[PDB]
Amino acid sequence: HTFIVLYVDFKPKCFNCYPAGVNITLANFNETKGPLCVDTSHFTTKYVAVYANVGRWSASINTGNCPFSFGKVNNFVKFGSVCFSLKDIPGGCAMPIVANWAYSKYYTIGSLYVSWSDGDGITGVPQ
Amino acid sequence: EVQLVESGGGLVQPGGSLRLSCAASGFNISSSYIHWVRQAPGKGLEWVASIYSSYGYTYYADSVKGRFTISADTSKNTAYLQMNSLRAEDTAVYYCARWWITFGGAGGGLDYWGQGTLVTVSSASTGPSVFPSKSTGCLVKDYFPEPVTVSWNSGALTSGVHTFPAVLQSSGLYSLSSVVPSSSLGTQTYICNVNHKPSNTKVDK
Amino acid sequence: DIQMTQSPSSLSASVGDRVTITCRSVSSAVAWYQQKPGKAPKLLIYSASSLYSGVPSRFSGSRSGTDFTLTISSLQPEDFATYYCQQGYAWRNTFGQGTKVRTVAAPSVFIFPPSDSQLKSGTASLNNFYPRALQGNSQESVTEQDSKDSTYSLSSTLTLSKADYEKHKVCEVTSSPVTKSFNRG
Ligand SMILES: *[C@@H]1O[C@H](CO)[C@@H](O)[C@H](O)[C@H]1NC(C)=O
Ligand SMILES: *[C@@H]1O[C@H](CO)[C@@H](O)[C@H](O)[C@H]1NC(C)=O
Repeated sequence: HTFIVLYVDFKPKCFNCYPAGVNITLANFNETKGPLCVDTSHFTTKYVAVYANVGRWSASINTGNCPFSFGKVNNFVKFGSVCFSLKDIPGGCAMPIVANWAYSKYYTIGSLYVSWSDGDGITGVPQ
Repeated sequence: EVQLVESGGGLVQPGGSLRLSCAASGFNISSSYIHWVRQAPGKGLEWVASIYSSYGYTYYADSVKGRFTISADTSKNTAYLQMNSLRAEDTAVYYCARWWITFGGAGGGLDYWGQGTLVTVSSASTGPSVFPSKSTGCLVKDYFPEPVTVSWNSGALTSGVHTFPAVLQSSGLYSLSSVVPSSSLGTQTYICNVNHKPSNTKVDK
Repeated sequence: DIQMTQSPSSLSASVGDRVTITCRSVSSAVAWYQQKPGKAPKLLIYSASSLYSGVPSRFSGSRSGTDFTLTISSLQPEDFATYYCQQGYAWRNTFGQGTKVRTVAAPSVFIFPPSDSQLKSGTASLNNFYPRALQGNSQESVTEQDSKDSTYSLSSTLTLSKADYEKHKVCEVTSSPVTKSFNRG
């Protein structure tokens, strides 16, 4: 199949607040070429925590604009095709990548945008 | 009301520069994608560049990437293609087109088409001549380049009329013709209307 | 970055026949258009799933594995067009080779003399037929297939000048070769 890896990375009065971590990257995502599209019949959604998961900190990928949290795509779901991008995909949806200094304070860093095609032509893979 | 209007073509020297304007009505261009597609004479569809005008996304093709440039004016509701450093691989008829999105991000496809306009990369010069009981027809000669409009009585009625493509004269000029009522020759004054655009040749004869 | 392959690029069948146009790393994002020669195309099928509202139901497109296919149930005379399969998304457009898509009729041959206004410079100089001093110097031109007629048309371009003013006062079809080449008077 094809791996779809989403790397999240950041380096932390509130010292760890506002971590200037920008290495949010996608697998061979030539943005000018366009969103990274699924051309194989199978693909594996993968979330990578490059950011130092200090006990004080954590992260999330929960998306309100999308029907499915990242990692329910791995489950067999009705897609015909699907492209992933970190630039806004018109007529699609978006995933906020919040970051918690602690449970007390949150803030988003990046947004994961995903294309979408009709029906159930291609299914995901949770291998 | 819904229309895509290509304009701003014609004849260009080698390595010259042109600008195609794709006006639109009946829809706002920013809410959709606008693509260009070029068809070479006697060839198939060749993929050119596209733009999402609202966000400003400019995607290109593998052949025309460092030569063509896409843009748009959403206040004017008009897309544009600036073409520089042209060669005879690019001479073709270009069409601007509207791509609409599915309820997801793939898009449905390219919805809407225009009639397009043809550009000719040539260094040759560009003035045709029109000259007309056999059983039970205007002739265009010495023109360059295409196209040439042929009609009868200003698009009054042409039923069963066949039009012939340009006859390639080996010297580099063109020629063609077009043409039935058997028992009604002197009923009205049948006259043809032929227009050669780049030579500005339009007289009813 | 994937490429698309389309074949055959010339498929000339008869009425009622099922044209099976096919193209082929892919997914559910392809489209099918038709096009008359020198005319604007039209969106027939998209995402190999459904039609465009108003498109005839004889066109149907679907895929198996890596193979996308358009099929016409009962071909009609107006279905004459060059069909193109497109692949990609709202940003990427890619096409293929293109696929070009029958009762014999009678050809009536006309050919007319030069005009007086043509002779001043020094120069001088076939209807709805299904089937496909001699020189091909005098040129000939062909039209595309007609809509209901499904017929064609040819031209007899006499590539002549006033250098042959009175050289020859005196048509070529393949039973009886029609000889309506008239003389001057
Ligand atoms: C981001 O991480 C990738 C993983 O290998 C690395 O190649 C790249 O240099 C990193 N970019 C940074 C730290 O700016
Ligand atoms: C995109 O592809 C081009 C191919 O020439 C390459 O030069 C460029 O570095 C690539 N950029 C990214 C961000 O992958």
